[PDB]
Amino acid sequence: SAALGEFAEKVTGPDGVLASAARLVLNQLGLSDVVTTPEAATDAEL
Amino acid sequence: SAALGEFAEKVTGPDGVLASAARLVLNQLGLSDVVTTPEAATDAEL
Amino acid sequence: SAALGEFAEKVTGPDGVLASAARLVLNQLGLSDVVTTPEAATDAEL
Amino acid sequence: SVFLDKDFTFVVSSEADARAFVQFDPEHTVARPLPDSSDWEVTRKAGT
Repeated sequence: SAALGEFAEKVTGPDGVLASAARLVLNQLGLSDVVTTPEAATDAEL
Repeated sequence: SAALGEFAEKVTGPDGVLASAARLVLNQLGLSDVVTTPEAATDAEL
Repeated sequence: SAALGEFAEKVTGPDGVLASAARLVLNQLGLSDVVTTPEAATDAEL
Repeated sequence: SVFLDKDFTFVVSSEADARAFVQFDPEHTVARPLPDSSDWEVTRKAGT
């Protein structure tokens, strides 16, 4: 239907360029842990 | 001993750039199978 | 006939990126010389 | 049995299975809720 198929592949490439470069600068992705919300949820529960 | 330590890291990067780009052009690495040598070895055995 | 014409140009670019990067890592292309096959051909001839 | 030298790429898992993952590794594994799908991502660090 859409000729855009190769423009989907052209998105993937820079993502790899982005991801690889991000690891060099030590920018941390997937840092979300159990810290704030549940404590607030505990406070909101009380 | 050698200050070259970061020049080792600077080799790794383009290797990733090389490897990623090589997969796009479908250039096949690690293609060596059992084809020629053992047949020749079989012939050389006879 | 095919709109893919610019996708042919987009292949050429990374090839240059690939080739240039490959020379930096000293990965040698076009290394095939007369070594194995003709010796085997000589053996297969005998 | 092998020890992972560098962090493995994240994989999608259910909340029940991902919490289980944490019970083995826990210093060595990392799990998060995905807000939209409610499921969890499982990422094994180095040392797993």
